[PDB]
Formats: sequence, C-alpha cells, structure tokens
Amino acid sequence: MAFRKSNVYLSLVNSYIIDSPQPSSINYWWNMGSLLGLCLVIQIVTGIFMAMHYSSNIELAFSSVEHIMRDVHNGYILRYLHANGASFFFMVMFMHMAKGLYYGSYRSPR
Amino acid sequence: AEVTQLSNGIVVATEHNPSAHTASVGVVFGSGAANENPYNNGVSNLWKNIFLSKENSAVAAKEGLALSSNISRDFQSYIVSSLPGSTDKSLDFLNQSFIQQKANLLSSSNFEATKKSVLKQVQDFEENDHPNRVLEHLHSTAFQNTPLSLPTRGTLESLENLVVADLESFANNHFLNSNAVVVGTGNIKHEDLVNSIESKNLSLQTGTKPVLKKKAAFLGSEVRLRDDTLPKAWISLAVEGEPVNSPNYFVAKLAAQIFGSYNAFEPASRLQGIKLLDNIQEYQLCDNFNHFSLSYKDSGLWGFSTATRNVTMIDDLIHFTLKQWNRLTISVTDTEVERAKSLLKLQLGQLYESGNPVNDANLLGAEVLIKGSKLSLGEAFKKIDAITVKDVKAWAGKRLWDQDIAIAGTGQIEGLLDYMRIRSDMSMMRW
Amino acid sequence: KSTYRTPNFDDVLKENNDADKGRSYAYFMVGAMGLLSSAGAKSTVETFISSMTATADVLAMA
Amino acid sequence: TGLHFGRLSLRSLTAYAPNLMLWGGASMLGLFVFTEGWPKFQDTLYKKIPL
Amino acid sequence: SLYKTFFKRNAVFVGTIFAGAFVFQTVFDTAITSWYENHNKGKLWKDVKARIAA
Amino acid sequence: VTLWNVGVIIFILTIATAFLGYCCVYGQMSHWGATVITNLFSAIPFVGNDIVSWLWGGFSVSNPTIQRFFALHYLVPFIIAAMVIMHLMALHIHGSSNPLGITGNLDRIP
Amino acid sequence: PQSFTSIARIGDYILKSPVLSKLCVPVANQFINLAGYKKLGLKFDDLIAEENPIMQTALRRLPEDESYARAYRIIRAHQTELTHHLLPRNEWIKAQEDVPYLLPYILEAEAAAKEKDELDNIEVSK
Amino acid sequence: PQSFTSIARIGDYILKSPVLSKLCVPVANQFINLAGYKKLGLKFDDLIAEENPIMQTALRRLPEDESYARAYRIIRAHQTELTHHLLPRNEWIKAQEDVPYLLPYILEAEAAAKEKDELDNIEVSK
Ligand SMILES: CCCCCCCCCCC(=O)OC[C@H](COP(=O)(O)OC[C@H](O)COP(=O)(O)OC[C@@H](COC(=O)CC)OC(=O)CCC)OC(=O)CCCCCCCC
Ligand SMILES: CCCCCCCCCCCCCCCCCC(=O)OC[C@H](COP(=O)(O)OCCN)OC(=O)CCCCCCCCCCCCC
Ligand code: HEM
Ligand code: HEM
Ligand SMILES: COc1c(O)c(C)c(C/C=C(/C)CC/C=C(\C)CC/C=C(\C)CC/C=C(\C)CC/C=C(\C)CCC=C(C)C)c(O)c1OC
Ligand SMILES: CCCCCCCCCCCCCCCCCC(=O)O[C@H](COC(=O)CCCCCC)COP(=O)(O)OCCN
Repeated sequence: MAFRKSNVYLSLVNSYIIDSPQPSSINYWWNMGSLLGLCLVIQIVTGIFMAMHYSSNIELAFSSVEHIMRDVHNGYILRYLHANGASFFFMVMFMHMAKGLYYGSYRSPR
Repeated sequence: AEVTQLSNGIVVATEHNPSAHTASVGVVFGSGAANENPYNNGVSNLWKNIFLSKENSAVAAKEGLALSSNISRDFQSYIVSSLPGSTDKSLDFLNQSFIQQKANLLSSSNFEATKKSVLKQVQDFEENDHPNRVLEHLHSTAFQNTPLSLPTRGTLESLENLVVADLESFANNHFLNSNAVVVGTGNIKHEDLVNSIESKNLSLQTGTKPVLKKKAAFLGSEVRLRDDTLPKAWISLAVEGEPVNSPNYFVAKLAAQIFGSYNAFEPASRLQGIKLLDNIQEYQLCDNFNHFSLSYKDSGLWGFSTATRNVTMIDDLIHFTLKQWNRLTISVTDTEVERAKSLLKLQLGQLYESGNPVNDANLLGAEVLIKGSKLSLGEAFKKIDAITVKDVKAWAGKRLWDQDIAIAGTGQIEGLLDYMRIRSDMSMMRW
Repeated sequence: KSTYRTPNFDDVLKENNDADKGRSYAYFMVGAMGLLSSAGAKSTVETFISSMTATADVLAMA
Repeated sequence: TGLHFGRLSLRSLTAYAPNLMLWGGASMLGLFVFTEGWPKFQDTLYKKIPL
Repeated sequence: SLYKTFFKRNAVFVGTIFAGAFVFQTVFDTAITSWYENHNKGKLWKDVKARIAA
Repeated sequence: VTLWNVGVIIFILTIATAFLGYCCVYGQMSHWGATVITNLFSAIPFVGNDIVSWLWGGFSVSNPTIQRFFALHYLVPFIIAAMVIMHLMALHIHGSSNPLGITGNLDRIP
Repeated sequence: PQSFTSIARIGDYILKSPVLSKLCVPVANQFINLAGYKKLGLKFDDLIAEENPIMQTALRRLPEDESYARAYRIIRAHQTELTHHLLPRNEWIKAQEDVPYLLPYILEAEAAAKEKDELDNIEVSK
Repeated sequence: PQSFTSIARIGDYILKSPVLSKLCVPVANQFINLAGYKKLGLKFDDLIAEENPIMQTALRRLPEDESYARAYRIIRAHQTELTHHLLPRNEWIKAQEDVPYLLPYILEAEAAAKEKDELDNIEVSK
C-alpha cells in the first residue's frame, strides 16, 4: 500500500484531510469549522509574541500595552490583529452553531 | 513466406505454403462497424449469420467445404476452406452467394430464424461476458459521437428494427469491387487462383462507396455501470495511441510488452521480470491484468484491463500501475528495453506463423486493403531491433505524460475514485 | 434506452480541444496562486520574527 | 554482470542527478526568496538591478 | 512545446515560483511607495523641510 | 527505531526547558550562565553576531531577555506533552520488549 | 544485521585452519557457558530475532514437530525469569542437543533473496 | 422521535371525522406543496431518518424492485441540489405516486418491539 496509509502518523492525516469520504451536496455553511481552526492558530501565535513584552503588575500593565503599540517593531499589527481576531472568532461560532440548529446536526447519532 | 499481389480489375493476393494440408479462399471487404450509423448498428453481424445459416452450410458440406466469417471495425471477411485438390469448387460456391443469387438467402423464413438467433447471442453477451463488454464501453465513451464508438455486434434496441431492405441497401453501397480483396492461403499457387478467376468473368459491383463524414476524435471521459450483485470489479483504462501507417507503430507495441500480462494462479507468471509485480503481490491486489496497444485506420488506444476481488484496495492498484507508466519518460532501463524486444518478436511470430490458413487470410486481406501491400516478418524484426531507450522516452512524453484518459468499469467499483484523482497520477510532479 | 448511447454534452464542450489550450490557461492560474502565496507566507514570517529584535527604547540607549 | 547499489541505484542517482540538485536545489531557489527583510546579507539582497 | 518546459516537472515550477516571488516583492513595493507619496505630496515632511530653508 | 527517534527529540526539549527556567530566577548563576551560552552562537560563520542580538533583544542579557525566556518557558512543556502522545502511539503498534530479547506473543497478561 | 552467509564465511575459515582453530575454539567454549542461556532451557537458535522477512520465511518452513517443541522452550523460559530462579541441573540443555536446527533454512532464504536482487538490477550483455 | 403508531392514532381520528377533515386537510395539502420535496424527485418516505433499528428492519424487508428505485431517487436528488437547480416539470413526483410504500413495514416492526418490552418487564398473576 501507499506510504501515507501504512505510516503510523501520516495515516491519521490521510484519514482526516485527504481520503475522508464527504457528501457531495454540502454547501458553504460547512466551511465555518475550518475557519475556527485558523482563528485559534492566529490567536495563539500572536499572543506568544506579545507575551514577550508584557508586564502583569497592576502599576505596569496599561503602560506595557502602549509600549507594545509604540516601541515594538510591528507591535500595532500584533495587537489589532489580536483584538479584532477575537471578534471574528465569535462571529464565525455563532454561524456554526446556528447552522447545526437549522439542519438538525444535534440529533442522533451526533 | 512471400506474398504476391495483382490487379486485373480485381485485386488478388496470395501467400503460398507448400507444407500445409489445406487451402482457404475468400473475399475481404474494407467496411465494418465504423461505416454504420446508430440506426442500422448490427447489419454486418446479420450478414455473417446469413452466410453461416444451416441451408447454406448444408450445400457446402456435401462437397467437402467449411465456412467462416469475421466482423471487425475496419473490415469484414467471408472464407471458404477445402482440401488442396478441391479449390476450384471453393470459388464456384463463393460465386453463387455474392456475385449471384443472394436473394434465396434473404427469404422470409431464413431471415426471421436468423434474427432470433442473433438477438439471443447479444443478450447473453451483455449479461455474462464482463471483460469484453467493459472494453466495448471503453470504445463507446472514448470516441463518442464518432463512427469508431459503435459496437461490432450491435445493440438489442437497434437490432429489433432491422428488416430485409436494410440488408440489401447496405450491400449495394459497400460490397463493391473497389472495396474488395480476394485472398488465398495455405497450399494454393498464385497463378492457379488468378487463371481460375479469369475463366469466369466475375464482378461483384463496380465501386465508389460512401464518403464517411466525421473523423475519429478521442475524448477524455468515463462510464460506470455499478452492480453490487456481481463478485468482482472489472476495469479498463486507456489513452490515445497510434493508428496503422504510423511511424511509432512498433514503439507503442514494445512499450506495452514492458508491463505485459499477469495471472496470479499460474506459478511462472509470478516470476516475470516486471517491476510492477513487487507492489501487487504483497497484498494481492488483482487476479489478472493485460496491456494492449490497439490500432485502427484513424486512431488507437493504449492501456490495460484488470479483474479483482480486493474491492477495498482498488485505489492502490490504479495508483501503483500509473506510477510505472511515468518511468517510461523519466527512468527506463536498457535491460527492460531488451527483454521487451525479444518477447515482442515471439508474440508476433506466433500470430503470423500459426497453422491455421483462416487466420492468415484475415491478416493478409486487412493489411493489403489499408496500405496496398504486406510487410514481411523479416523486415518487421529489423525495425524492432533498432529501437533505443531514447525513442521510448520521446514517445511517452508525447502520449502519456500529463494526458487525458478514458475509463470504464462494472461490478463492485464503489472504491474506484473520481476522475481527477486518477488524472493527476499521470504526471509525477514529485520531480 | 441503450447504455451505449451517451447523453448530450454539447452545451459544455469546447469546439477545439487543443490538448495544450486547457493545459496552458489552467496551470497559469495555479502557478500565479502559488507565487502570491509564497510571497505572502514570507512577509508574514519575517513580520513576527522582527518583533523579537531590539526595540526603539533600547537602540536609543546604545 | 551487475550494478552498484544499496537498494537505490546509481541507475537513478545519475538519472536523478540532473534532478536531485535542481529539485534538490529547488529549496535554495527558495533562498532567493526565504532570506530577506533582514539586514543579515544585504550584500546579496539588492544586488540585482531589478532589486 | 511550452508545457514540456514551463511546468512539466515541478522542480521547474516550485523554483520558478519561489525565485519569481523574490523579484515580485521588490518591484511591488517600489511601485506602491511611489504612488502613495505622490498622492499625498505637499503634506509630507520632506516637502515641509524644503519650504523653511531660508 | 521510530520510537527511539521521538525520544531523542523529547530529551532536547527538556534540556531547553530547564535552562530557560533557571534564568527566570535571575540570581548570580542565572545571569552569567545565559551570558556564556548565548555567546556560543557568535561563532557561527556570517550569521553569528545577528542571532545573538536577536536572542537577547538588545546588546546584553537584559530586561527583554528575561521577559521572553519566561514566556517560552511556559510554552515548551506543552510541546513535550504532544511529543509524549506521539511516543505512545509508536509503542502501541509493536508493544514492549522483554529482558530475554525474544518474542513475547506466546505468553501475555493484561 | 550481519548476514549469516558472512558469519559462516569467516567461521569455516577458522575451523579448517589448524593453527587458528586451537586458540579461538577454547575461547568460544567458555564464552557460551558464561552466557547462561542453556540454564534457562534454551538453544541458541531460539535467541535469534525474528522480526524480519528472512526469519519469518525460515519459521514457516520449519517442521511442526520441531516447531511445537520450540514454543514450549520459550514459554518455560519466560516463566523461569518472572520467578528469578534457574531450572534444575538435570533439565539444562546439554552440548549435544545445542545444534543449529534453523541455520540450513536461513541460508537458503538468504541465497534466494540475493539472487533476486542481482537480477532486478542487472545490465545486459550486448 | 414521535412514534408512527401515535401519528396514525391522531390522523385517523381527524380523517374519519366529518367536520375536522374539511378544515385540516386543505391546510395540509398546501403544506406539502410549499415544502418542495416533490420537485427534487422525492417521495415523503425517502425523507424519514434511518439511523435507528426500527428503520433498519423495515428497509431489509422492503422488496428489491422498490429498493433499487429508492436509491436512484436519492442519488438524483443529491445531484440536483449540488447544482442549485430543480428538475424539469415533467419529472416531478405527482400526487398519485406519493404513496406510503414503507409505512406498513414500519408499523409491524413497532408493534413487535412493544410486545417484547411488555413481556420482558411483566409481573405475574398469582
Ligand atoms: C468573515 C467570514 C466570511 C465568510 C462567511 C460567510 C460564508 C458562508 C455563507 C454561506 C453562503 O455562501 O451564502 C449562501 C447563502 C445560502 O445559499 P446556499 O447555501 O444555498 O448556496 C451556497 C452556494 O454554495 C454558493 O456558492 P456557488 O455554488 O453558488 O458558486 C460559487 C461562488 C463562490 O462564492 C463564494 O466564495 C461564497 C463564499 O461563486 C461566486 O460567487 C463567484 C463570484 C462572482 O445565501 C446567502 O447568500 C446569505 C449570505 C450570508 C448572510 C449571513 C451572514 C451575515 C452575518
Ligand atoms: C446561543 C447561540 C445562539 C446562536 C444564534 C446566533 C444568531 C446569529 C447567527 C447569524 C447567522 C445565521 C444565519 C442562518 C444560518 C443557518 C443556515 C441557513 O440558514 O442556511 C439555509 C438557508 C436556506 O436557504 P437556501 O437557499 O440556502 O436553502 C438551503 C436549505 N434550505 O439559507 C440562508 O442562509 C438564508 C438566507 C440568508 C439569511 C440571512 C438573514 C440574516 C441572518 C442573521 C445574520 C445576523 C443579523 C443580521
Ligand atoms: C482563544 C484564544 C484567545 C482569545 C479569544 C483571546 C482574547 C483576548 C482579548 C479579547 C483581549 C483584549 C483585547 C483588547 O481589547 O486589547 C486579549 C488580550 C491579551 N491577550 Fe489574548 N486571547 C487569546 C489567546 C491568547 C494567548 C494564547 C495569549 C498568550 C500567549 C494571549 C495574550 C494576551 C495579551 C498579552 C493580552 C493583552 C494585550 C492586548 O490587550 O492585546 N491571548 N486576549
Ligand atoms: C517525558 C519523557 C518520556 C516519557 C513520558 C516516556 C514514556 C514511556 C513509556 C510509558 C514507555 C513504556 C513503558 C516503559 O518501557 O517503561 C516508554 C518506552 C520507551 N521509551 Fe520512553 N518516555 C520518555 C522519554 C524517552 C526517551 C528520552 C527515550 C530515549 C531517548 C525513550 C525511549 C523509549 C523506548 C526505546 C521505549 C521502549 C522500551 C521497550 O519497550 O523495551 N523514551 N516510554
Ligand atoms: C470535516 O472534514 C474535516 C475538515 O474539513 C478539516 C479542515 C479538519 C481539520 C480541522 C481543524 C480545525 C484542524 C485542527 C487545528 C487545531 C486543533 C489547532 C491547534 C494547534 C495550534 C493552535 C498551533 C499551536 C502553535 C504553537 C505551539 C507554536 C506557536 C509559537 C511559535 C511558532 C513561537 C516559537 C518561538 C520562537 C522564538 C520562533 C478535519 O479534522 C476534518 O475532519 C475529517
Ligand atoms: C506545531 C507544534 C507541533 C505539534 C505537532 C507535532 C508534529 C512534529 C513532527 C515531529 C516529527 C517526528 C519525527 C521523528 C521520527 C523520525 C523517524 C521516522 O521515520 O518517523 C517519521 C515521522 O514523521 C512525522 O512524524 C511527521 C508526520 C506529521 C505528524 C502529524 C500528526 C516517518 O514518517 P514521515 O513520513 O512523516 O517522515 C518522513 C517524511 N517523508
């Protein structure tokens, strides 16, 4: 057999994102769950890079976020992509849940 | 052997063999299933069985004569066989069946019983013979809306609407002296045949058959006939190949011999020097396969057919087979090219030097009708021995690499994936 | 009706196939989409990597 | 008569030789792209007159 | 023909994609900075610095 | 062999984790240990003096250095936890060995 | 992963030599008695690792009378070790019985796999 | 998950009533035409969910001439929605053909499962 089917680690990737059987008639409302996986990767990555410059003491916290926005190179891109990214994360989830509520995805066997 | 052609108004070809104990005489016409339309599809198959009907064959068996016939896409044949010292009677019988008196054969009683016999052959073919009907459906989707798509036996829907007048119209337009070759094989001298024809003043019909509007055109396509009650999956797959009178005729034939034919239950067929067999035998993906290179007047096909019971590993069989085809463009060894030279010569020697004069009469007439003469077997061996590794790579990069495909299948083919997952395997691009 | 009669596809078929006419216009778009995505996936990487360099108030005290 | 290899042959090392430094060098045809935006090696960034 | 060398391999084409993206960034940036500064000319600092040089 | 190779990756990530946390104390050994280790990457030809100023965030072990070492130090323990999952998956397909070094499929207990 | 064809190539040169077979054979007899597999009730060919195709082929072709006796020796050995004991001195394998029952089946599986590779990557005389 | 025994219990009370069957039957005929499953080439019994044992039992017992025709209607429907079109007006299901071909097989699978539960948890008369 192919190597992507016999290897312990690639077999999981093949079964999930390559050879997984899908219904032919699903529409673009079935694309919101992949976006929510990109949102989580955006939010986690941008947070690690801001956490290197942050201070959590109550007398230093507010002025540390301004230090990110003024002194850090490309720091205003990191923050605004983070603050607006969370509003986009919640809007795609309300659409994901309302989808399953319309097409009956909550019923048995799911 | 040595052939000899003439033209005294009638084209006469002959291939004498002094070692044979029989002699065959017949006539081959240059029209077949590809010279029909969908309304009269099967009219050439009825002329075969009218010639082989019981009251006609009884007249032959009283003088020691046996009859045969064969229908293909580009030609048709009507042969008479006899002992070597009785070939004068063979020509007289052929005279009162085509040149004269083909109305006693098309009586009402003889046409209804013959029709009922042909409707039962084509029905049992479509329900029991799965390898051959999947290869017919391949021609029907690859060449759709062109003459080369029609089946040679006909269909059950077009056969029922054929009357006697359809048989007579087809004969006036195609059974012509301009479209005919008289052949002779076995123990018969070339000059004894032509003088026998000159002593009778024969003439079938004069000439100028129809024009045939459209040419053959290959289209990438698929047709699936799923049946979950049958116990196997039968699949065929091909690309566009070489016609006859092509320069790459023998290079395409040699590239099919590199992958060859397989039977899982024969022990010696598991030991062939074919690299594809190291992948298939680990999990036993198939029962048999065979690679073909078919050639017609206008186009051709190159590919393979398979049958299997592993209905869950179909995608691995199609994948591994198409990755070997890629090697013909990238990496093909000199050893693989010398093996295929030797076995191809053995394959062509058995076809052309069999014992049957009836098979040799069909090969001779089809070749003379389509290029004017017949190539010797000693000249064909020299062409095969002059093929290099560079010639195979140039042919494959034109005909195989990143090219469209035709597919047909029947049986348990749920595991056969979509067109574009298979189309993508025709180019490596890990490269 | 018979399975050997194929249905009509004349409303979707290109008059002249030209084997390299669908092979030139299809692959030019798949190449352009990979060229822009390899440049966009790089400006992204070097934007995050450059945040870890010295800040404006550290270079001033150099 | 035989051929030199440990289950990958110089058959497809010297046929793969035009490829395995071109397809193998297809990853610093990637270094044209992979390695700017920084003052690391500006000797070899802006040297082309398009650049 | 064109397809047998433009993109036949993808060592032909992942190297042409990558090499062509490096040249794209430079040519693309210079064209945007020239349009941006000319659309807002007279308001930038270099124009103000050239009007007080008395 | 694949189980042994994922283990060597765990060992590398655990040396890294322990080093970064010893620097979060900022004692006298914590400051001068980061000095002599980060200055070893200055010997790499043609990129040595640029990766050291990028690790430090400046021109010496200083405040950007300690704030980024703490944020990386919380992260890497969660990468180790994912290497451990991959490590167990490679053990389940063949199982464990035994001190005799022969097959164990003849005598098994749960 | 040294082949058995190579081990016997070296060994048969030592044994058929007069001067070499008197310095290395006494050394090799003390090496086997200090190892201690005979005290667990094992022959040497039981210790060979079997997670490879050449050893899976040799074990399929082993006769069943000898295959049933091998499985009992291996089960008895796993149980003598879970208890941290040795077997009685009259149940030890003796030197007469410590024979290579599996070596001949291995050497013919190796000579056939090598013959196949030499043919799969041959170049032609022409 | 309302049982079909209960649906027909209510429905047959409405239909055999003179005054009730003239206010709710016209309402129910407009409800079916506005739903639009007949325009995709579907009958109502194709829409019933089948991921439960009472519906798996009814489908095994369905004759095969009717089972082969059901699978074609379902495949044709997935393809018609994939293209965002409707079928031609002469391929729509008509009201004569919209018959409950699967209802009788369902009601006998339900009456047998209820009979079994009443016997599995019965108490004795003594
Ligand atoms: C921030 C993230 C952005 C993305 C979020 C939204 C994406 C999911 C929305 C679902 C959707 O696609 O809207 C369709 C919806 C219901 O209709 P349906 O499901 O039956 O048909 C789907 C068919 O596959 C279309 O796609 P179609 O098959 O018709 O053609 C392909 C289409 C590609 O367009 C897109 O990229 C759509 C994302 O071709 C073009 O448009 C070419 C451009 C000229 O009818 C509507 O139009 C409603 C619009 C959405 C309003 C609700 C949200 C407001 C808060
Ligand atoms: C606790 C959590 C509660 C969560 C509730 C959150 C509510 C806010 C969520 C906003 C998104 C809601 C949109 C509805 C999505 C469900 C799926 C859906 O409605 O699509 C099917 C519907 C039918 O039309 P089709 O032609 O596509 O037919 C296909 C099947 N019949 O196709 C359609 O999409 C209908 C056409 C588009 C309607 C757009 C109207 C505005 C929707 C609200 C958006 C937000 C406020 C403006
Ligand atoms: C699901 C993932 C996350 C969500 C939904 C989320 C949400 C938020 C929100 C809404 C804010 C306030 C934004 C503002 O108005 O400024 C914030 C701030 C912050 N978050 Fe995140 N966050 C996520 C992940 C992370 C992670 C993993 C980290 C650390 C590694 C992080 C670090 C920070 C920091 C340092 C701030 C303060 C700086 C700022 O205000 O932007 N975040 N987060
Ligand atoms: C967080 C670190 C680790 C964890 C949690 C872990 C966990 C485990 C567990 C539960 C087993 C099975 C039981 C056992 O054999 O004791 C195992 C086996 C094994 N581990 Fe680890 N391991 C770790 C690190 C390592 C490292 C650093 C190596 C080598 C460099 C390694 C190599 C192996 C091997 C070879 C085995 C199989 C031994 C056998 O079956 O005989 N592991 N590990
Ligand atoms: C229905 O068909 C589908 C389907 O369509 C899809 C898309 C998926 C896959 C869907 C997903 C949503 C994927 C899942 C994604 C996650 C669970 C995200 C989790 C991982 C992350 C968020 C990445 C975390 C990142 C890090 C640990 C590193 C970040 C920090 C860095 C790089 C700094 C490093 C330090 C220095 C100094 C450089 C399916 O599984 C599936 O089912 C078959
Ligand atoms: C972003 C946070 C990371 C969390 C996700 C973890 C992914 C890290 C990958 C680690 C690679 C481990 C390699 C060590 C073993 C090498 C020996 C070997 O032969 O094994 C390797 C295992 O390789 C992988 O694990 C990568 C698969 C993707 C995993 C998706 C779940 C053999 O498999 P593979 O084919 O992938 O590697 C050769 C490539 N041709």
